[PDB]
Amino acid sequence: MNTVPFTSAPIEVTIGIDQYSFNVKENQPFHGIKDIPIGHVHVIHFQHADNSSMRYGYWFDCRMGNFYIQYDPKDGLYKMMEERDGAKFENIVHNFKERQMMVSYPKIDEDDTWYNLTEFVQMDKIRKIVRKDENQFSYVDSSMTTVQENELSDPAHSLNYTVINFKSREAIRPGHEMEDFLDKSYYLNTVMLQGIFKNSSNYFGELQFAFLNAMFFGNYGSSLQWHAMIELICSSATVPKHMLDKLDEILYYQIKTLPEQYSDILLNERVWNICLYSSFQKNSLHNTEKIMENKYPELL
Amino acid sequence: GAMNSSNYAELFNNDIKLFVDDTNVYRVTVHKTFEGNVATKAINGCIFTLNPKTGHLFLKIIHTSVWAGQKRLSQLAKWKTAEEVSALVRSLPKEEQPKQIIVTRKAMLDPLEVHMLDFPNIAIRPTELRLPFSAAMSIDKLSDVVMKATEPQMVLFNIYDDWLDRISSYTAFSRLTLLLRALKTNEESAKMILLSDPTITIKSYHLWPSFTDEQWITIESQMRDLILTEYGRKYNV
Ligand SMILES: Cc1ccc(C(C)(C)CN(C)CC(N)=O)cc1
Repeated sequence: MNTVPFTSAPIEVTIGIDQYSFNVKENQPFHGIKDIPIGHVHVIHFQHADNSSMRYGYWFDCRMGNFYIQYDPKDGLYKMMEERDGAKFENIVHNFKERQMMVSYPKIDEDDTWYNLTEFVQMDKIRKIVRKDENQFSYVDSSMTTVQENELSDPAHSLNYTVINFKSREAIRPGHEMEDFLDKSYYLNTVMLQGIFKNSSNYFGELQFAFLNAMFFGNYGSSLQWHAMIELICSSATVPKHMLDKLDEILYYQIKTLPEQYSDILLNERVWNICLYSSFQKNSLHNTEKIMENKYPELL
Repeated sequence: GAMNSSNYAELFNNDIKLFVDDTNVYRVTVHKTFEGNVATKAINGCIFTLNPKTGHLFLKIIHTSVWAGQKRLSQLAKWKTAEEVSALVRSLPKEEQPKQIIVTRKAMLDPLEVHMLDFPNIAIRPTELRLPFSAAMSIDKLSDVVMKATEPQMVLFNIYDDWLDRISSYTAFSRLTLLLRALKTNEESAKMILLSDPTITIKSYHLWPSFTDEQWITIESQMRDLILTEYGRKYNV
């Protein structure tokens, strides 16, 4: 079980860790988060009390270093940093744990939610979508645009998700225009899976990371990416049976975890109705269809 | 964006553009089978591709053989249209290719955009106009060449005959759309009007009679009366 200490919490802020949150008063003693499960990526995220504009946060994996949070009063945000001195870090953490000023990552033992949301998400892939190679952790916020968004303006601060565009030469073979537009299997299986992602695990990892950035930061381009990767599968007549079964599980847990009051914005009516009721895979997403109908019957 | 009443003069500027109408591509007769079920029999169709400035009509005849053994024909018809328009554009010299293609039905947008991916600088546009190009098959010589075709066949005409020698393309297009609207609302009356006077003939390579300027005004007047009348007989006013 690993720890991310906080130097101090000088401004009032809602702090998130994965699907959990702690509401902190100006200079209240929130000095860290302890007992963080090893083996998964995690995200620590922030929403300032005084300016709910800009949710932002850091993707990290405690196996890759000792990380802490420190407020920067010049840039006005909580920054993740790496501590390279291991003895300094263990000493800082042990003091904070003795004063009991670190909250415990509040995982219920029965609860596989985070695993199910991050099953295929790896830090190494995250760091290629979020390019900042001097750090082992990755910053994301509400306003960052995607590469494809920038094509339609600061590249260093972009989300380099895989560009998916259904009316593109990449998606459509010359001479198979109608065939490839109405059944995207070629684009999914040959162009994207075999060509670009290499396997379905990397595809699912990007899909899950896109969802999580949409949910935790309201990042609009991430939401577009998530829906596009769903739609590409559902619009393919030929999908490996293991991918469909896993997709149904993935989406089930994403829909389960979505805040009920954010469904209006984060869920695209057209993609979901098409995937669940019109597409080739209309009959292949039983878990997802059942939770969607029982939780968001209005959208449908 | 979409083409409508407001940006109507753009049709007659010097940027090459084509209207594409697919309403007559897939055509059927519906009939009863010996078992008392219903079946369709396809008949030859055509793509109606028109330069509104010049009157040049690229009439691609769609022979019934292109449907043999195919499913979802109404959907295929839109992609076949898009394939044929794309092929026509590629066959034209660069300086003759359109800068815009306006489709008369919104369901043609995605099929045409996909077939024209190689032409990113050609804008594919819908229109808010309810244009009467479906009535092209009420023009006798166009209907004749379509029904007689035994193979796929590209056929041409200046749908304005020689009118541009005397009138502008705005006026020629207005005349055309009035004639076609009339033929669509009441073909029998419309054709009666156009042919009532045996002394006015159709030149061999013309689709319409050789009216003088004065006779065209009379004709155009009669076509309006018909359109308002039929609208009368339809709504009871
Ligand atoms: C928002 C929030 C802020 C602070 C905390 C503490 C863990 C410090 C609370 N401690 C129990 C106080 C102490 N004296 O140890 C928890 C949650």
